[PDB]
Amino acid sequence: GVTVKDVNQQEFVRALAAFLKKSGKLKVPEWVDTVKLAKHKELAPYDENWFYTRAASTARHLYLRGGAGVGSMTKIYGGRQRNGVMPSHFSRGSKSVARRVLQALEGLKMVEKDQDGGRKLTPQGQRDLDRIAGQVAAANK
Amino acid sequence: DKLNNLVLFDKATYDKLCKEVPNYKLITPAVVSERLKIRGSLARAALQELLSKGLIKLVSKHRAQVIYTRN
Amino acid sequence: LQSVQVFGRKKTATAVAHCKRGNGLIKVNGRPLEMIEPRTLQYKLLEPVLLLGKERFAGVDIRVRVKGGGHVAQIYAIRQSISKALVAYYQKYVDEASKKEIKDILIQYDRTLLVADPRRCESKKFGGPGARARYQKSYR
Amino acid sequence: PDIKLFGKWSTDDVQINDISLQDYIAVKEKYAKYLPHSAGRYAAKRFRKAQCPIVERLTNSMMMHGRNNGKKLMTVRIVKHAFEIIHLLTGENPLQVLVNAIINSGPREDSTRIRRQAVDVSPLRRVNQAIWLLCTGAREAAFRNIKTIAECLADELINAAKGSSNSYAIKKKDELERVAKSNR
Amino acid sequence: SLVIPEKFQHILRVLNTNIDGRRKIAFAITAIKGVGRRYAHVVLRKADIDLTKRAGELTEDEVERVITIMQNPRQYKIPDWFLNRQKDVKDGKYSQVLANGLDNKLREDLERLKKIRAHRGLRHFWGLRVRGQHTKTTGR
Amino acid sequence: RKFTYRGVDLDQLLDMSYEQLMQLYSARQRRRLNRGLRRKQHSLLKRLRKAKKEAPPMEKPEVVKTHLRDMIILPEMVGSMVGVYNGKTFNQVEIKPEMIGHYLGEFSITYKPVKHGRPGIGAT
Amino acid sequence: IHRIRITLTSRNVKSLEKVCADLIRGAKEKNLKVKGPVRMPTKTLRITTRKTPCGEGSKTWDRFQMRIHKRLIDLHSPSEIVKQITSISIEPGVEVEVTI
Amino acid sequence: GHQQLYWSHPRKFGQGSRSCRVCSNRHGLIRKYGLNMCRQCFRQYAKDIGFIKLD
RNA sequence: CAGCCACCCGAGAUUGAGCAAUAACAGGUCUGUGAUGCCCUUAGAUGUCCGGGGCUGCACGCGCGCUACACUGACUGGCUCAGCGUGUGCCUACCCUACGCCGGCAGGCGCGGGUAACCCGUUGAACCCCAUUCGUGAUGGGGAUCGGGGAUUGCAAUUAUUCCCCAUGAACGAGGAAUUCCCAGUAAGUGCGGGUCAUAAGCUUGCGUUGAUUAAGUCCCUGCCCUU
RNA sequence: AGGGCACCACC
Ligand SMILES: [K+]
Ligand SMILES: [K+]
Ligand SMILES: [K+]
Ligand SMILES: [K+]
Ligand SMILES: [K+]
Ligand SMILES: [K+]
Ligand SMILES: [Mg+2]
Ligand SMILES: [Mg+2]
Ligand SMILES: [Mg+2]
Ligand SMILES: [Mg+2]
Ligand SMILES: [Mg+2]
Ligand SMILES: [Mg+2]
Ligand SMILES: [Mg+2]
Ligand SMILES: [Mg+2]
Ligand SMILES: [Mg+2]
Ligand SMILES: [Mg+2]
Ligand SMILES: [Zn+2]
Repeated sequence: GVTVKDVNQQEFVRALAAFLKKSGKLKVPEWVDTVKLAKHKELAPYDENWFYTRAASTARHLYLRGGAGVGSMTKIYGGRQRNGVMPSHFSRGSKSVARRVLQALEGLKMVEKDQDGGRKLTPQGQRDLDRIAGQVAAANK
Repeated sequence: DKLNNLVLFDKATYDKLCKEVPNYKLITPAVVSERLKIRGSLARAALQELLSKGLIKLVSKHRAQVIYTRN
Repeated sequence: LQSVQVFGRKKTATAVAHCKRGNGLIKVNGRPLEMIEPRTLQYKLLEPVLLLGKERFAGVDIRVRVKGGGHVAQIYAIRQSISKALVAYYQKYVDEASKKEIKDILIQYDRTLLVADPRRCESKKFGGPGARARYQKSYR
Repeated sequence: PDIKLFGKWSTDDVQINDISLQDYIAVKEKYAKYLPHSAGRYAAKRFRKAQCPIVERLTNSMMMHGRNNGKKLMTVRIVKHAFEIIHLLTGENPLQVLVNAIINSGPREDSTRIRRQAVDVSPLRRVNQAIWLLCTGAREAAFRNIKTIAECLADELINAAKGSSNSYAIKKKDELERVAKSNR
Repeated sequence: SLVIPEKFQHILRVLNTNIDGRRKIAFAITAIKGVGRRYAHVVLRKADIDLTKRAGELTEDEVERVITIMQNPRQYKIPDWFLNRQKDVKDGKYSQVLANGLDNKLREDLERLKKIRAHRGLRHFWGLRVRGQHTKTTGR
Repeated sequence: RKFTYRGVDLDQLLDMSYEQLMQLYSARQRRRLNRGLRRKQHSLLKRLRKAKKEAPPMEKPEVVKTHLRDMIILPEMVGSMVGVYNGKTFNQVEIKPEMIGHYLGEFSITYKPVKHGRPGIGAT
Repeated sequence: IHRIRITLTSRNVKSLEKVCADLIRGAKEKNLKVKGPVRMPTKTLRITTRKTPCGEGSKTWDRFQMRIHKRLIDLHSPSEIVKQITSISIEPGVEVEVTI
Repeated sequence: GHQQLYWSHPRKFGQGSRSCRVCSNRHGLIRKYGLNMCRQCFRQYAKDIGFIKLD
């Protein structure tokens, strides 16, 4: 038996992103090639398929900690903003990106809206993530 | 004076790489760049190609330092 | 039902290890001990097991819950809590001789494995950026 | 269970040739640790730093200048990679190379400038100044150069252990001792 | 793959600008005034050009396609908010002004502000700061 | 050739209402017009219209003086003569079409440009 | 009967503890199931201000602070009995809020 | 008329809308916890209010 | 003797502050005060309100600072950890915000919780850690200056309030004489609160996080003090 | 002339 917490999280995220891309049923916004992921970024993501990686990361976060909304996701993906000759400060991520990722995951039926607000994993999503974790553990061993 | 490194191998530099480099005790992108007058990106790509072909051996990989050695 | 709950501290980081009769499991926040980040300091976590041997831990399951502080402080809190939990379990459900010998090994290697470091941040004082440094003084 | 630094380098075979520095280079037995990161209170009392493992003292001295202050995880990684490079380049124990470098880099006579007068140098100051010179040489070699800091540190340590004049620490020690001889 | 091709171009001329062929393509077309890193990356994404190749490695057809997309962003779904000349005060059209076009636009804007004797135009004419900065101590 | 603001000639601008002009204006002027002009601005507009009507043919209208330095220059104001207060004096400004969208204050400078004299005692 | 919650708040720890002890002793005498005094975290209101009325001299600061201490007591008793118990002498400076 | 002009400048925010509840001065005002007192008046009345220098 | 040094045991063998004498200074403050003497002014006002401008004005000199000069780095992803504390108000307008939807962003709309160990909030902070691209080039270092556009606060944003987007891409390659602060969870790095606050931090006052080198001395310099 | 003290002194 293998669960997510048993494996390396970076390898798990890569494997889950590959799985989502291979399934190919995840809805991708038309503007993924134009936007940057936050106002504190300077450039758009280097990886062309950054949307699948972000979706996998969001699903893993929902597995670890359910009930997170778009605000929580933007807090999760926030980072340091450099302000030129002024000091740096914390800045949040793109609400549209977080919302589209959550809606796409809901479209895949791996994510459902929680009763108390926010999103959570469906049993199907939990099963998919545990299977991916088992594959990662098998690959490592 | 400013050092003008090569972004892509010429025939002589590529031959010198494939001949001498797999014989060094310490193989790093920085030392290869210094010896062959190539850029760090070209050195990293060349060392990855040599590792794929099996001419050299990987000692350690890290985001800031990658260390290879001869077989 | 044999179990102990023992804490370890480092700055504001606190880790509580629940050590009960078991088969040799060690978890931190539900994750394997080898998966805790940063892995630059993985040997700091592995030190109790490396020093005492896996045979001592083979009879217990230890689950560690850690919170507060930073990454390094949490690492040190986890290792201290694991060591103190094993010592407490031995002194409670085994003889005193085994507890004494494992405690001697741990103390000889590193006292902070069993005794907490009492250092804490010093308060800032007005007239300077921190506890001791003062703002630059000009004359003319 | 033998304890090896980073799980790779053993301390049993390390020899300190200079008997004056044997009490101020903590490298083996009770001073053998898995990592050069102990978070110990070695600065609490005088001479207590003599108990700090020499690898950890090197790691501490690598946290300069200001931009690198407090980045001990980064300096630990730098030291680990430097030891790997040293082992590849020499085939020796990196701990032995470090010990030889420190022994060769410590200045034995200095001048106090009270016109200057020559004075001897205590073993603890010898070790302190050797570490300082080695780290300074590595840092200045790595600044504004494609060569990485780990490679520069490895080269500096190897040259100092050999006693070569390519070493910044060796050159500085020679200059200090020459000035002390002149003011003698 | 790593050997330099025979068709590799050391220097390219695009829009009366010398583009260095040794640089990666995205940071090589930034030599054109009016093209920054963001705009260069979005243009190359629209042009389906691999970002990993150098400027000299591009074929003539690829270079022509890149120039066409660069000079007509709106036809390739490059959004208006990405443009450095949005809702031009004279024409109302959205465009990306490049090189001599950008210089002419700047001169025209300054000339208009000076012609109506607006305060910002007068500040530009006098050579002072125009965005409300203090001039007592800085800008010397 | 002929004047155009956002590609619209002056006559079409005069025809357009406030809601149509808001889309042509920049963000600041659009927000200002959305929040709405007040009694003082309406009084100034009425004064300008009266001056335009009373102006003899082929002659500039009489100068209308005002303190309203934060008045948006609307198309209907083009051709008027406005004495904009600068804190001390009513500087005379003729509204040009290219002034559309700016503030009247931008054409009535509140300070004298600095011509420096010799530094005083000290001032090392 | 009804569940009664008594919230006591004070700036004086000693008087607050005396009142809480007296209330619990009264509840014990009346033979009531009383949950002990739950101690909320102490609130520290701080005002840091320059000492000088003007702007001259070394920049020294006064650190004024006020400490507010809060206690909770739970009872299972009739409202009349709770009011009778709370009718005992209350030390000055203690604010009592009873909720049913 | 004068009724419409007098005191007609809006004072819903800014320094001109606040003053010390003791001396009516508008500078160095403390609004924290709703004190609304200038700093000097606060130092005068801090012990009466209940603020002490433990430190 | 007073006490000093080292060591054992021990959580700890010198935690950090507050308070703080006699006698003084023509030190600062009458621009904190319905504290105040005297003098001045008091209806064409030095009262008071309203409108506009100024306090920010720029050949220059000085002081406190912020950002940097890069690879012990920048960028793009991924992963994973705090503490102090504030929050809907007499006048008084102005609170902290979860979740859902719209927008690329700043933001907008809806709908809830919290007068608070109850809700924001398990305060998913930054540095750091793991991968990526860059490759010694004033360069993907740096981000000044400047053009165009979009929002928000406000009665009002021009002399740009603040914020966002594209573009522009200056000096600066480690700093002369001189000089500041500091010895342990300290210096330094790093972010987060409070005050100011309609709008709001390059300041200050606190908080944690990472975390050292050197020293356990002296009267040489700068001062202060004592005795003859 | 001698003797103390202080990282708002130095080493
Ligand atoms: K380097
Ligand atoms: K006074
Ligand atoms: K007076
Ligand atoms: K007065
Ligand atoms: K004043
Ligand atoms: K005041
Ligand atoms: Mg983040
Ligand atoms: Mg600090
Ligand atoms: Mg460009
Ligand atoms: Mg005086
Ligand atoms: Mg001023
Ligand atoms: Mg940059
Ligand atoms: Mg540049
Ligand atoms: Mg201030
Ligand atoms: Mg001084
Ligand atoms: Mg000095
Ligand atoms: Zn007052």
